[PDB]
Amino acid sequence: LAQSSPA
Amino acid sequence: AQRRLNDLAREARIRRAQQAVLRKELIATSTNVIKSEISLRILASECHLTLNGIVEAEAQYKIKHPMIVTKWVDYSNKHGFSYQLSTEDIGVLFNNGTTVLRLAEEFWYISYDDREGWVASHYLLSEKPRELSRHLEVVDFFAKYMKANLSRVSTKDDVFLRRYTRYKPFVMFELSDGTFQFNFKDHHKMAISDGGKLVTYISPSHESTTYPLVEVLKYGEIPGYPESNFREKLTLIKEGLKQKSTIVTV
Ligand SMILES: [Cl-]
Repeated sequence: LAQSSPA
Repeated sequence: AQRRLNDLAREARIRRAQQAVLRKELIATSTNVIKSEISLRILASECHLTLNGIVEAEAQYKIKHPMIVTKWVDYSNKHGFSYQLSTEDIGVLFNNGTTVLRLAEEFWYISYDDREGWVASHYLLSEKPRELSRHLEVVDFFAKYMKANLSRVSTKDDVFLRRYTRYKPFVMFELSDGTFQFNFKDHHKMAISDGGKLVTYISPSHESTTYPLVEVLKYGEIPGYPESNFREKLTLIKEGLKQKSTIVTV
């Protein structure tokens, strides 16, 4: 699992 | 002295240091699969046209903001790939290749045909089919998840994501309007629009500016940020573009 920058 | 044998060995070392070995070539660890040759030809083409604009502007150096991907999630193994555009529309690339693009009211349902490349079907959320009921459950989950703990935001037609590719150095987005966007591990971003003529730069802190590419190449760097290693980053873009321009069968 990968994603963009978190909050 | 024996310094002669040493100085000669040194020289041969410097020659060899100017060449490569065990050098990284771009490898996709994740990408949506396209089950249409025609769809690939259109993608490959767009990479070539946009690359040509870069190369033409590269040999020739001597303002509207493109649509971008504000946030995304590669959950390809479970539910699917999700993203949010500067228009705050939400898309989801399902593992079967299909897509649902929910507008900022209604949604588009996209997949591809072996004879016509991509096919789209507009629906009203009021008049959603029963068969596409699970899809919008997944969209709803992605929409809410992405709002809660992913961070970014941006300020004349409907645009969807045809292809994403995750390399180690960056993830590359191929939008349906011919825009290319690159997110680097540096947390620097840039989007190539309008045939390769225009370049957009987004900062780690999320400042975004669009500039002509010729100018930026006249600068030799993006004007505000010297930390951004533009020359190398533009080189990676080119490597990424060229690699895709030859992917025409699967
Ligand atoms: Cl994948």
